[PDB]
Amino acid sequence: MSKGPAVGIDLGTTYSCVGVFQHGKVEIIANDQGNRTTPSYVAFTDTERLIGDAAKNQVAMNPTNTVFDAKRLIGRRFDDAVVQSDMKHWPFMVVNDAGRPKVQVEYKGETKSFYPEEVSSMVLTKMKEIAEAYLGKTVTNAVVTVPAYFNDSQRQATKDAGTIAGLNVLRIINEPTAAAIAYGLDKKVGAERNVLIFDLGGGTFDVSILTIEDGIFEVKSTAGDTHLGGEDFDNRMVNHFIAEFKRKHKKDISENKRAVRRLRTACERAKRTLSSSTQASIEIDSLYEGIDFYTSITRARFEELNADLFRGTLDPVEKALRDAKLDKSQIHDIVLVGGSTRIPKIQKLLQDFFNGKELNKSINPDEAVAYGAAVQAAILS
Amino acid sequence: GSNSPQEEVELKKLKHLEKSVEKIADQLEELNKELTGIQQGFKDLQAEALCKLDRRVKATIEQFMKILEEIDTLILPENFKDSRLKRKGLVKKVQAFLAECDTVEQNICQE
Ligand SMILES: CN1N=C(N)c2c[nH]c3ncnc1c23
Repeated sequence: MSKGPAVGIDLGTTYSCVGVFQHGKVEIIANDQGNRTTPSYVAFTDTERLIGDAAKNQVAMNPTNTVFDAKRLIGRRFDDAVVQSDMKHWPFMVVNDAGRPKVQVEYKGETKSFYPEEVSSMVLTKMKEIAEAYLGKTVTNAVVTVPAYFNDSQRQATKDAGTIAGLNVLRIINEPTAAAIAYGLDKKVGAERNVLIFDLGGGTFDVSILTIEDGIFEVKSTAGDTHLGGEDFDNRMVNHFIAEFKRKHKKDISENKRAVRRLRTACERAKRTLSSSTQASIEIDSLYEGIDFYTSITRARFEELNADLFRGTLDPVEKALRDAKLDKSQIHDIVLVGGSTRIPKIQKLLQDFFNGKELNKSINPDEAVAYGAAVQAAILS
Repeated sequence: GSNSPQEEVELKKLKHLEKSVEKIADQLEELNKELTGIQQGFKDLQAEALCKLDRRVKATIEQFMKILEEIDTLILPENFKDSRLKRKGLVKKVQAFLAECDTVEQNICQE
């Protein structure tokens, strides 16, 4: 394998993405399972260590030893309010080693503990091997993204994850900065551009306001919800169907985990259909107690079930404009980032809030950060 | 007798799923033979061997669940009677294999 170019890596809470700039364009790299995004999951089994798709696929089988959300722990102290509140949800153990958090698992029939940067390094190693398999060349140089609100300890910890993974980390750039770079908002004519980045993806919601002057970025404000995404929207459609099944059959499918999962999986797929169609149908045979569940949902009902969650996205936007000391009319560009920005209602509410202004949404929302990080990596090296 | 070429496409998908189900059913049968092997084949080693079978049954249950999820992506118009019948029978076959998987779980890693 010969010397390869520099790559852009978006290290996400639930999914990571790697891109490369070559032949005058960014190509988002598909992993070994043909997926352009890879789960930020690490599994520890009786015989092997699994990363990405392989780790996410056995989560049901091995819940305690399948680590995810290492991004929520990286660079934090054990007694951080975020570490104490987030560990409530996690099925794996989070221990304390001299004020630092460590994930405690069962690996090769032995109790082992790893720092969050050691877990992220394994994910980063996977992103590096994905790039090397596609280019057929060795990959050393990389730009890695972090949320704008990340402190010094969180930023250094991510750099350490890249160093442990064997990467030469060119720069740690902000996710909203990377999204803005992807759309070439820094190469537009004028004196000063105010950019709002709306990021609704991978379990979190982040709104950032940035100012661009002669291609230089300044983070004006950040606002959002660290626990908001597609799963919450999915939950609302799951409750809707469970209620529908009670009305039609007088049976509660809620305590049967397999029945709930089959319905949840169908709902996650129906939500995707509702981004391009106005109705989605579901046909589930022998769902519960041998009863077949054939039904549909319109985009309007889906929007109604999530009305509060969708309208609620605007509040963080208001908070960010307040901190940045800007009116909504002062915003030059709006950037949509994250898989849930594909939802027409979210797009409608954000265009209606900014008085019919056009949105920057042509680049795949799940890939925009990796796209800009790849652009940045081709410049840095 | 209004069989359409469009239905052939749906039947083909179901046939592939049936082949995947038989592969998972064979793994369940082998698991059963191994189980019989442990229970009558000469302490702490037995427990490790049964809870190693536990990981394997859990893997088998997960493969059957992922098959159901693939079956649940199908939309079969009412006139696709043959496809609806085949989908219904395959779901019932998988569900009977899951009930057998659950019986193995009810007998291993117990106190
Ligand atoms: C169509 N589509 N495709 C997606 N891959 C996706 C992730 N989250 C989403 N929310 C709404 N619509 C989506 C998605």
